[PDB]
Amino acid sequence: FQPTNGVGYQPYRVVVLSFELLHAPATVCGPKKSTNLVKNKCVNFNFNG
Amino acid sequence: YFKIYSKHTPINLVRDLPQGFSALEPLVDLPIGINITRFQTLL
Repeated sequence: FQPTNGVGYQPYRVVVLSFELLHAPATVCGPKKSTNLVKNKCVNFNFNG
Repeated sequence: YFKIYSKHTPINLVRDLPQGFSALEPLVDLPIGINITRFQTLL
């Protein structure tokens, strides 16, 4: 690899993420962001589980 | 799931377990998957 090489021949760092599910509890989870909560009003809610 | 519950209390007795009631709260819930068979203590 040289700095003067063509961009087609320049070095590129590659990372391949694979997600493996087995016969075991799922332990890697996403962020799962939340929203604001409102009181004294009929709401359909989704708490932790 | 590997549940580990615990509880602490004072005691004044040596030769046997104390008679009485007390509940044990949950402390650890390990998300592992190692089918256990045996164990051992370390003192």
